[PDB]
Amino acid sequence: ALRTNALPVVTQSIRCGVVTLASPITFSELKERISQKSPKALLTYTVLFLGGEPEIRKIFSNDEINSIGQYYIDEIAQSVAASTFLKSFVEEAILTALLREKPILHRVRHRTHYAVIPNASAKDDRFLDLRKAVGFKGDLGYITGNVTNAKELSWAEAVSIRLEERGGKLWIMLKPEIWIKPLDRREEATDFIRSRRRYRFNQCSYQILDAWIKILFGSIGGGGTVNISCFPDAEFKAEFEIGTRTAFSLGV
Amino acid sequence: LSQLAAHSTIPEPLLLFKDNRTDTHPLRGLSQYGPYSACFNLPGQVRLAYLAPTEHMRKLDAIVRELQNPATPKEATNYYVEYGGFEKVFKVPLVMPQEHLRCLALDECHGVAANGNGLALADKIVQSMSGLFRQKHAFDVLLVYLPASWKKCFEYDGFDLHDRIKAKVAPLNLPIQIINDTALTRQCRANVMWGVSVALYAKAGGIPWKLADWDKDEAYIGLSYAIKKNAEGQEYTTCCSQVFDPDGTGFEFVAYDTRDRKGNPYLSYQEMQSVLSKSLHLYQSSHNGRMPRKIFIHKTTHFTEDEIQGAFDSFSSSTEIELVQIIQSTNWYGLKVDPASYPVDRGLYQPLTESECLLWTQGSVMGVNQQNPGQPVFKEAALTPLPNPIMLRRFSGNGGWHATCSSILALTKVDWNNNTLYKKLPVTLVYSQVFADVVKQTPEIVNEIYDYRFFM
DNA sequence: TAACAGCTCTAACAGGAATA
RNA sequence: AUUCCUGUUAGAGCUGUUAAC
Ligand SMILES: [Mg+2]
Repeated sequence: ALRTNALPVVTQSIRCGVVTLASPITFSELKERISQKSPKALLTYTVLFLGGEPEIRKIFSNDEINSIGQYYIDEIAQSVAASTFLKSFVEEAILTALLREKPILHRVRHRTHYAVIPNASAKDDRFLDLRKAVGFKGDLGYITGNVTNAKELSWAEAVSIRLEERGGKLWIMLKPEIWIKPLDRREEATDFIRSRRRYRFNQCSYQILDAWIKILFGSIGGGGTVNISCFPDAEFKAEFEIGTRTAFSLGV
Repeated sequence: LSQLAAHSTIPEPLLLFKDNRTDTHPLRGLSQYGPYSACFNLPGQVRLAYLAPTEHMRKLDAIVRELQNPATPKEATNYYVEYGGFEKVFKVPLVMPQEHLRCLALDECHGVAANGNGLALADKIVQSMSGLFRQKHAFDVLLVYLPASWKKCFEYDGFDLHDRIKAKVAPLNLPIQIINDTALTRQCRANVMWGVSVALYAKAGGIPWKLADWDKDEAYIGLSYAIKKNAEGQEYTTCCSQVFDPDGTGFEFVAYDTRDRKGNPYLSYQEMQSVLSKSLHLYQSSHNGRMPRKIFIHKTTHFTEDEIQGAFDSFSSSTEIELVQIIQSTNWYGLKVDPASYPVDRGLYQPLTESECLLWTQGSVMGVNQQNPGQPVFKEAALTPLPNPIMLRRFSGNGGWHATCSSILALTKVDWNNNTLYKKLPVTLVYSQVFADVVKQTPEIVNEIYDYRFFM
């Protein structure tokens, strides 16, 4: 058959928080205030937020806050198809819910999210499957290390996680990659990544994708729709449920 | 909940060779049967002419000798068959040039190359062909060798030596095969010999192979754009490449500019319908005046609604119009499970939505492997371990992905400039992009159409 | 018209050769 | 430029959503 890299997102609607402002706001202003304050919440302007009200109160003073109510995005797929802001917001919410209770590093290259293996926690028990998948001839490989001929460059096994709107469905796209710890120096690991990925053929890539799904969802894709949640200790939280098995099809 | 629609697999497109012999493997079928144009005499012989600096003419002589003599594959022996020489393979002599058909590039070429002025380098190179213009009956293809000393003028911002030369020599109706040090240097000699020999036969006559079981009542249009960076803004050069098997045995593969200026790749109503007015007239002239029964318009980007209106107004209700956008870079990628040793088979397509499909123009091909038959061949194995599908978006779709997928897949195997098994893109888009680069290099090519052999 | 977002493209390089 | 198309680096265009002018 054909196994894709798409995990269904069966969640259809998420509850959000609206903060009404006394003055007009720009998405650029919101995103720069995000960087300045560094809240434990996700914010978009359409002002929608996921997380706790106290963090939003840190971001906006009480003078510029009029009210804080609830938003109901009834059709998540249609809304993210209509709005790129909604697409980005829901993708970030699913990523935060995915990498919450797990040691996995969360990185961003360009505007793609990556779940990266931590160098400190490389030898963990949950990473043994990834070690086996990237190993050679049945031994145990490595999922973090130093680039062979590089002065300071480091590498780890990562998975790019994307949100994809296809028809009326939402998909989590997983692409196994090699994350380079200095982002702007990733070009210096071109040959290293090429040699590492060279023989990751259909079998090895299937094993790697299975290992990454197991890492990201605690379970293999058999009869599973594990429910992840971002900000479980907050008034406005998003609870997504993702099928653990990637999308697949048998031919006719 | 994760089960998508059932996928399908388009069989590997058979290639027509001499006397209607079908083989999926181009080089194997070519060696076994001979070119499709060997039944008749399109080339009675392949006469070459030499244009190279007087120090580098031994290189052209040597590569021509390697074309004459057999060569054994070294790299990619999974796929590449033994090369038996030009005469043996193509059933046509490879006539070495006489002294009058062997012209030296002037020292002004070297001077302007060291000056790093590709604009004058192309002018001087075409001027070196002045003697060959009068002798266009004597030779078929001119062999131009570009020494590495001219590397400074091969490519830089706003210039392309290859496209400029091929643009200057296109109205002169003399085909050219350019040889760099890459062909001389690449370690596998069967690779270079096969590629150069097929190119020389295609542009010294034509049709090394055709497509087996190809409908003659269809036209295939591909619109591809290039970008020319203005000092103030940008300019877009959209070109249209048509393929069709006409009533004549000569497979038709042409390109023509869609055109003053464009600020985006999207044609207007009176631009899209103007280029399609040119397109169906071109089809009609090769079909005794018959209208196409189906039009396949391939685009790199999406069709605007004005473009759809122009497309549907350029053709009568009898003609079935297929507007398809080709998305090369997609997030989806696939694994073959039964996990197979080799990746998803080439030709496998998975419908995503009503208007969206994933076509695997890259993948494992069966029955093409030379060593250990029964083992699939993944052509891009050195590049990637798994094939990346393309995405097909339908802007006028009655239903059924099989027709468009088969069309696109068959359209990946008739690039005679491509030495490998196939292409990830249809030749409509490939040649429209090549001609877009040519037109962006030289604006004064808009009026005429040009066959593939003048720019491949 | 100015940001923002996403999607998808070209342009310009570098780079190695098909299950090891 | 015998080829292939993979990465890297940028950009542009399309759409939107706001703020407008
Ligand atoms: Mg060529």
